[PDB]
Amino acid sequence: GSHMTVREQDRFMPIANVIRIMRRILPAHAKISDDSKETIQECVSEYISFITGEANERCQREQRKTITAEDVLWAMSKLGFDDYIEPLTLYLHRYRE
Amino acid sequence: TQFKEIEKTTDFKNHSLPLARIKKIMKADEDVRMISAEAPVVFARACEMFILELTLRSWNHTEENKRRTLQKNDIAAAVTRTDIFDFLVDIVPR
Ligand SMILES: [Ca+2]
Repeated sequence: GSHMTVREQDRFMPIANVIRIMRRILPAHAKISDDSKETIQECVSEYISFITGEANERCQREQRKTITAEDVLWAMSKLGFDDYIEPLTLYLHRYRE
Repeated sequence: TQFKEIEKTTDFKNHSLPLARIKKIMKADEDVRMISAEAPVVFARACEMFILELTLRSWNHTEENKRRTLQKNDIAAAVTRTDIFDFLVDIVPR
């Protein structure tokens, strides 16, 4: 069967920012269906929750209260985002300079 | 996937996704107590990279089917093939 929910806008990235990124990697005259725009926007929030949960779980095991940038990169690596680590680490390191 | 940064006049910052909205999405897990101000900064670039890769892998499936419109079943195919996207299979079943 089915039931209703409310899709709260403050629980997703603004659609415009998401769409603008999508078009940077697509050919000029490529089209994106409305469902696709919503779906990508939902996947983004799931991606944050997935990585945050892995990082937060370790903090609880270590009796720490604050999720650090390092916990995020550790969790991304533990979950297999190997191609992501070096660009985010250099971006993090320059951010700190 | 080979990510690379494009240094570029016309960008105000090195990211374009709202840190405050990232923070609210992490806090919806009620087990999340405290978040360093640097963590959303990491996610703001990480989310851009994730959007680029998922869009590109979906578009590969689009082109394979001789279409010029990215459709939800293309996202579903990309999630099915890419091991690091397994966590999304319930979100995009087809
Ligand atoms: Ca694998």
